[PDB]
Amino acid sequence: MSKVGINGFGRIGRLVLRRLLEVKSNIDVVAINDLTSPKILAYLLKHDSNYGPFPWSVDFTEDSLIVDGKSIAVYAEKEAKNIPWKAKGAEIIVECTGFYTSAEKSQAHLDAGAKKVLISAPAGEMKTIVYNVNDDTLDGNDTIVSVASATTNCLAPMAKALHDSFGIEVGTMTTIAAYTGTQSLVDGPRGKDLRASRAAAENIIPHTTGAAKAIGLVIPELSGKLKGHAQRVPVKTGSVTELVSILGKKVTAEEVNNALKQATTNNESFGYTDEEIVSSDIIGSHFGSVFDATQTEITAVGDLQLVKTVAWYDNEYGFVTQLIRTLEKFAKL
Amino acid sequence: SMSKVGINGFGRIGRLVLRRLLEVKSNIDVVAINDLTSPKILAYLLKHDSNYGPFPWSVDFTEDSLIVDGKSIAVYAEKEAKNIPWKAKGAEIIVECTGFYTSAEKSQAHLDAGAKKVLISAPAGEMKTIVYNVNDDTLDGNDTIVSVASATTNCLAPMAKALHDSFGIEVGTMTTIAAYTGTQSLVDGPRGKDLRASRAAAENIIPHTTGAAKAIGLVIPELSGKLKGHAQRVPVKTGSVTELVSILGKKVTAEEVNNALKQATTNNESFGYTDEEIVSSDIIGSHFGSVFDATQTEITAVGDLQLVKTVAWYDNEYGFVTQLIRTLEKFAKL
Amino acid sequence: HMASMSKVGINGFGRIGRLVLRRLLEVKSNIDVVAINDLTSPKILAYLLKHDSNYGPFPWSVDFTEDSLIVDGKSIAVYAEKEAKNIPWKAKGAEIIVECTGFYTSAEKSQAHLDAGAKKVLISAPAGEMKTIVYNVNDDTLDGNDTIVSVASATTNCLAPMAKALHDSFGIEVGTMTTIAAYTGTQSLVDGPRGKDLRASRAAAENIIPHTTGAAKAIGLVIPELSGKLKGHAQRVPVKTGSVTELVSILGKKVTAEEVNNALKQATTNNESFGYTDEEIVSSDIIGSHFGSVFDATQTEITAVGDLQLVKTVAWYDNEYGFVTQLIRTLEKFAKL
Amino acid sequence: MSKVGINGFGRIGRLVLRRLLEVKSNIDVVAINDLTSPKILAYLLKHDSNYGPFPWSVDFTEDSLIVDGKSIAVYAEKEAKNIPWKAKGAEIIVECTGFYTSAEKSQAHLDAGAKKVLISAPAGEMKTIVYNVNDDTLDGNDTIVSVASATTNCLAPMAKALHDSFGIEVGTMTTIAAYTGTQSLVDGPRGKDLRASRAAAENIIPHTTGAAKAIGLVIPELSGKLKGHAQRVPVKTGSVTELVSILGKKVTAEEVNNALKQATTNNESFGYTDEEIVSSDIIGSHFGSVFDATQTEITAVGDLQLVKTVAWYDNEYGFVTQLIRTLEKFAKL
Ligand SMILES: NC(=O)c1ccc[n+]([C@@H]2O[C@H](COP(=O)([O-])OP(=O)(O)OC[C@H]3O[C@@H](n4cnc5c(N)ncnc54)[C@H](O)[C@@H]3O)[C@@H](O)[C@H]2O)c1
Ligand SMILES: NC(=O)c1ccc[n+]([C@@H]2O[C@H](COP(=O)([O-])OP(=O)(O)OC[C@H]3O[C@@H](n4cnc5c(N)ncnc54)[C@H](O)[C@@H]3O)[C@@H](O)[C@H]2O)c1
Ligand SMILES: NC(=O)c1ccc[n+]([C@@H]2O[C@H](COP(=O)([O-])OP(=O)(O)OC[C@H]3O[C@@H](n4cnc5c(N)ncnc54)[C@H](O)[C@@H]3O)[C@@H](O)[C@H]2O)c1
Ligand SMILES: NC(=O)c1ccc[n+]([C@@H]2O[C@H](COP(=O)([O-])OP(=O)(O)OC[C@H]3O[C@@H](n4cnc5c(N)ncnc54)[C@H](O)[C@@H]3O)[C@@H](O)[C@H]2O)c1
Ligand SMILES: [Cl-]
Ligand SMILES: [Cl-]
Ligand SMILES: [Cl-]
Ligand SMILES: [Cl-]
Ligand SMILES: [Cl-]
Ligand SMILES: [Cl-]
Ligand SMILES: [Cl-]
Ligand SMILES: [Cl-]
Ligand SMILES: [Cl-]
Ligand SMILES: [Cl-]
Ligand SMILES: [Cl-]
Repeated sequence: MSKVGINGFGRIGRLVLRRLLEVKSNIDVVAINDLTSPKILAYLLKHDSNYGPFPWSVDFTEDSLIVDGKSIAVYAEKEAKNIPWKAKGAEIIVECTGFYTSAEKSQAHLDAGAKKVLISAPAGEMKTIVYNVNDDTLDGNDTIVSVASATTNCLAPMAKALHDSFGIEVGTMTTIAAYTGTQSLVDGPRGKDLRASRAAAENIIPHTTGAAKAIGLVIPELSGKLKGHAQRVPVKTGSVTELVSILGKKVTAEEVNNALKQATTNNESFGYTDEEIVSSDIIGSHFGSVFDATQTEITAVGDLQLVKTVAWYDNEYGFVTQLIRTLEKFAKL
Repeated sequence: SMSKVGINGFGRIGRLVLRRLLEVKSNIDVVAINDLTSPKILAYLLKHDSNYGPFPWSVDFTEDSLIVDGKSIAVYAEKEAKNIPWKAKGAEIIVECTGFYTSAEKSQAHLDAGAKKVLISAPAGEMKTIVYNVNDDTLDGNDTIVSVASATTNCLAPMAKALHDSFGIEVGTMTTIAAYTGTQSLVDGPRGKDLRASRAAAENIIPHTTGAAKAIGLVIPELSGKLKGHAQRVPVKTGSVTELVSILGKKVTAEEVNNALKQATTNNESFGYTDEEIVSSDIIGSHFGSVFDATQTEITAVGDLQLVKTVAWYDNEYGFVTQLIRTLEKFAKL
Repeated sequence: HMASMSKVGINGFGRIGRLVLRRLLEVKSNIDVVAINDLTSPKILAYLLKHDSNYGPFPWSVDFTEDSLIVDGKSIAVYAEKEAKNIPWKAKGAEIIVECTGFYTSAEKSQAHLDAGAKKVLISAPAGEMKTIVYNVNDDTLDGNDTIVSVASATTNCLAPMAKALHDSFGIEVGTMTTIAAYTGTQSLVDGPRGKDLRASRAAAENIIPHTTGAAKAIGLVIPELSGKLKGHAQRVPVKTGSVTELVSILGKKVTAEEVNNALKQATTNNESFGYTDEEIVSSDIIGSHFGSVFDATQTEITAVGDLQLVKTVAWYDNEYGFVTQLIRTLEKFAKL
Repeated sequence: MSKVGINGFGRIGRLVLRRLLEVKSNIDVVAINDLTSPKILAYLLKHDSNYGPFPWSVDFTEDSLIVDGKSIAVYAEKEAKNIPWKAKGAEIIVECTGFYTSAEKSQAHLDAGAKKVLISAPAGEMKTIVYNVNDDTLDGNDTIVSVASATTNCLAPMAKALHDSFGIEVGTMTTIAAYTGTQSLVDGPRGKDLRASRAAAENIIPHTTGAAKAIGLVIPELSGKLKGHAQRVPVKTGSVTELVSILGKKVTAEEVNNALKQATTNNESFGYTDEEIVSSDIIGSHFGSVFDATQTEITAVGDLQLVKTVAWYDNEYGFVTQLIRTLEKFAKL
């Protein structure tokens, strides 16, 4: 299988390699570009605060990591057009920096000699894939594709199942989510977002997300029908997404749960639980989303009905399992 | 009028009841406390507070009392309310904060033990349940035992009242993203029969059932049975937020919803307004029961369908207590 | 070969009790857990066993009935007796009790399990002056006549291997210890009474909390030559698990940091209980450790003015799982004596 | 001199202003240099996650803050030598960025028109002041001074009291300390320090500190006699320092506690407690250091004795009170 380069060896970038080795993928990771020395990247890869020790050996040289006995080139080019992707033949770039989230920006990797780029974040109006929701839309002509956010990978499977079974007329989502590197440790400036400047592990922090707003890139029939936001909270990873919908049909909780159970069957992207789990129980999940039947709520007065559905997600590893599913298919095309 | 209070349960709420009475220089005096522990320990906890810092007045103790700002408070340690000697120091109104007497029948014990009225710091079934500046006009001179519901109820009710008066609420569901509390667990282990309550609270997002929405009809009778809800408990020590998703009886804009709220909060000592980009730690110490945040208002419309999301902050300890005390000061004078 | 004892009961299916079962299964021990006594329903114990905040999903299947757990297909009886003397351990023939409640920390208290039909008891905590074992430090003192034994605290299992190595190589004349340690269920979630100790009443995930420990004071039970030569305490802090112990010593010899690190390295060679690191690790890196203690050469410090010298040595420990590994090593040996 | 500028309006820089206003200082803060807009600085000054709402009014303009009705110029120069300090006549700079911690570096403020610099951090071999320990060494001719670290301000009054009473012959320190902005929110590169790269609110993290090694600048007789380090842990502010010493005389715990009690009497910088406090009770302290008699420990075998003494410190607000005490004195010489 294809050779891969990772741009941005951060939380997502590191976990991309972790998961590729875990599934014994035929993808060959040949190069990493970041901003730092191999010594520091080796340290971060070996020791992880959320997932514990790297399951394979890790060393470094002047200009590479040696991971499980295999060499991976390390570059330190702030501008992607300068990355020497041709030197080890990286053909598909997993773009994980947060700084090339558009077609025009990620073109820099094609200019630097890669064939294709898979962006680990929403990236505007480009093909945007949630594996096992719309990955059938990928074809052999696609060169730059997005996997949207972790929140999108949580929300889309639930929304798709509800829409297929009952119709969603309108809905709003809140995700109660783990804090991430976009936030701040101590109160201090963090770009232009005032809320992002506040100490993440000491606060409930409202936070804008486009997961609902841009859901039409993944599920066309739902364009413009959803809105939402996030409340970021002090858990290191592991998150939960609530959706409150008006559906096309009156339902019971059992009926909603059964429909979802059915959608999750033989679906390695979308899991089901009727156990009273909590966020730490999703840490390390191999699903993009886990529907939780225990939290389903129907509120009805006369002809009016509100349906609340909830799914968990490991915004780090869980999401990464989706990104890797997508990467495997994209590399085959 | 009545001017002497007894506190049953000198916990998070009990201690803050005393703090707040003193802060507002109430004419109501706490004359007795009933707990399970020694005055030495109660003194220690009153002086040193993890959420609110050092007590602003002097605190000392004897074998059977606290001495707060130089005034003597009796301390009893009776497992069973019916045995608390409330007449000894003349406690007329019991602020019942233990979680163990949340019914008319149960709290009757305080009256059997000599007090005249009981205000329960929690939901307590079908009795008069007051959210100050929503339905406190329902209290009369014949009431002896009343509830001030939960902190979540005090957050939800004012927001729900203002929306309902201006627009009508046809149906709604809430989720409160809430500070963990002493009903939860520090490390994973049994916590009665509730599975989720058994999990380490400072290391998890934990779904948690709450009756705030289900029982809203005690506070706002026209919303009776129209709302549902739950909580997600998260790792902050105090400071919480309630989101309500409603279908209203009129199409609206966010500007219009926020203006209606601004009007309802204006000169309203119980219900505040912000259009600043605040986070939970900025609500710690709030003197409101609920602070509407106009920055989080969202209207989702598709044709004739419309979902309105409104959001209010609450200091589930001190904020709520300010309400409890508003209610207490009025209840003392009927 | 005559059968060694192979059937275990766990009293207190708590943080430690659930990890005992976990580690026994993990290492494919020939010891079988046949019964558990706690104060709750199988339903709740099964939920807590399946879902762990610190170590994640249980790696084997878990189901339950009205009076048992079914774990990896094997039935384990569940009893609910608050008094140990009433536990019906004979029903499934539990021979060795792993006593993990915190309520029977003496020989007088734990011999109730013998009354209740067990043959031996291993206590997951200090339990007075009984035989107290830190594996790979003094487990050679265990013999066939020991009936009730302690493995001391997680802090003792961290401290002892370091103190043993230093004392063997250089001599410890006097020393004091501070452990910076994860919070535990003896502490409080919110500020409120917690028995008689004032500090234990404070919100554990929101404070640094000084905390008394006997690990140094009772070190003579494990290393007799240091009896009465050490004091110390803990500072409990807001991490869920994973802890570190610092020891400051006056030694019998002048040393360099390098000579200390090398002596410790040799003491950790061929030693499944005591590890060594020279990497810049932090506490989350010790979570799930299979050692009782990991000596961290990066934190060694020698302060020397003329003839006077103070030596600081630091070891990490996973107070939950790492300690549990030491308990299980001792249990396996106890069972075969 | 009564006109001050603040370089770096961070945790320390903002609390500098808060404390100045709280004590009604006659110091006039005329200018602030940062990198961010006044809008964002206003928001941060108004809402503090550790200390709650700012007690005075705060507005802004495109180039100023208006605090309690008074205008403060805001500049945005990333090089100190370009800061226009002469425009509003800022004479004393409180240097709070962490990037000018030497004489040669802070010289830039003087080239830029200031007359004195007070550095909020250790700054090498220059005049270094712990107030109520050695502020009587501050000289009319000093133009660049340091107030060392929060940890130095905790350690120094305790060490001085012990040393005057008993003699300290050698000693080592460990501070168990709240995390700060030099650490990381998520695992990721943080300069060259590997430990600084790890998620600060999810770990105990060993951290080097010069508080003991450079004690000689403050207490010259203890020069070269102390070493120490930190363990950084997940509390937002509020810290504790332990010192283990060999003293020149045999002592009891009562005797150590009495000597320290005396040292704290009528001492605005050094407090005493015999209550069973924990770290959150130090937050908002007006002392640089609070000796805790409850943790004193004497370990004795034959004629060998080790003495463990312990002091709390609000590494933010507490240290800042010391910085202000020193600034007030400095401004008047
Ligand atoms: N919860 C999550 O963490 C999560 C989930 C889904 C998607 N994402 C997305 O994945 C992307 C990265 O997220 P993350 O949490 O890993 O961030 P992170 O900060 O942990 O990692 C970013 C990495 O990129 C590096 N970097 C920054 N600029 C660079 C440049 N110009 N060239 C090369 N390297 C550069 C940094 O050194 C860092 O190592 C973002 O687009 C984010 O939205 C994150
Ligand atoms: N913490 C919050 O956010 C919050 C908000 C609103 C309402 N409440 C309600 O107020 C009440 C107390 O809550 P809290 O958080 O203060 O709890 P807490 O656990 O902090 O305090 C309860 C106190 O009562 C004592 N107690 C228990 N049983 C007793 C008895 N039989 N006699 C005397 N004392 C006894 C305990 O020793 C403790 O000091 C509950 O009904 C709760 O639902 C709590
Ligand atoms: N947590 C640690 O870091 C750690 C490390 C080493 C040793 N220990 C020790 O191990 C023991 C337990 O610690 P833990 O953290 O598991 O405590 P825990 O509170 O998690 O577990 C105790 C378990 O015992 C049960 N229990 C309590 N009283 C009982 C009784 N009378 N009969 C039956 N069951 C009862 C509880 O319901 C709970 O399930 C203690 O002695 C503790 O000192 C703890
Ligand atoms: N927080 C503590 O506990 C503490 C205690 C003792 C000493 N200190 C020291 O005080 C100093 C600052 O600490 P802090 O905790 O406030 O850090 P912080 O990161 O909160 O604040 C630094 C501020 O300086 C600004 N800044 C960065 N580079 C700049 C530049 N070149 N020009 C202008 N502004 C710039 C940042 O935007 C930020 O607003 C450091 O030297 C630190 O070691 C901190
Ligand atoms: Cl580029
Ligand atoms: Cl992100
Ligand atoms: Cl939206
Ligand atoms: Cl509660
Ligand atoms: Cl409900
Ligand atoms: Cl017994
Ligand atoms: Cl314990
Ligand atoms: Cl001791
Ligand atoms: Cl410069
Ligand atoms: Cl710092
Ligand atoms: Cl040093």
